[PDB]
Amino acid sequence: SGISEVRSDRDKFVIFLDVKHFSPEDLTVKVQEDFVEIHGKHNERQDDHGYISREFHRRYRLPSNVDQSALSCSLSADGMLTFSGPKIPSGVDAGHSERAIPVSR
Amino acid sequence: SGISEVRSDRDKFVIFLDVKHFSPEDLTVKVQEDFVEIHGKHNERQDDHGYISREFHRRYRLPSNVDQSALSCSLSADGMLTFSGPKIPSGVDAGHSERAIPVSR
Ligand SMILES: [Zn+2]
Ligand SMILES: [Zn+2]
Repeated sequence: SGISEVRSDRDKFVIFLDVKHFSPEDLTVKVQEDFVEIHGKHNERQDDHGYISREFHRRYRLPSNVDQSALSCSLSADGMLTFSGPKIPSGVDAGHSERAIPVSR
Repeated sequence: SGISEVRSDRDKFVIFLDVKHFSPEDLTVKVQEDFVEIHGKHNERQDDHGYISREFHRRYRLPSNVDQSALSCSLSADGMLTFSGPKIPSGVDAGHSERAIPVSR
């Protein structure tokens, strides 16, 4: 869905960002103040002592019910960055059919 | 597969233990020295000032490649206890097609 697609549904929050002109090592992702801050900078030599630098920053609001301890981010072979996090479950019927048993370590 | 079924495959380790005569609060699960230690004790009044206590302990070896930080345990409506943990992935082709990007917090 173009350069940037942000989907937020009952179970998860996902950002898809096209960064095809970048290398994986050029990207940083940082979460602060309920924002996702994504940066990239990529430099290339061009003919006759030229060069090009491409750079971006994208700030996205993180939904308040995303679990910030379960965030993940990956870059696909074709240069799509996916950032995602699960939403914290509704407590309705928590433990109704199956019940969690604590595992002590 | 009877009282106790232990399955260990490429991706996970799972114990299924029938504890139908127990209540959820009667069970404890503790991991120590690469063992899972499961205990239950359940007491019931019976007629004419009688009572019955049922108790068990089951120790299971945890495979060395299970991720002990990702263990889970649940009790089903019909009284089956499931303990499971994922195995740590093989590193072969880690990041080959899609690459993890660190999320700094
Ligand atoms: Zn390049
Ligand atoms: Zn009972």
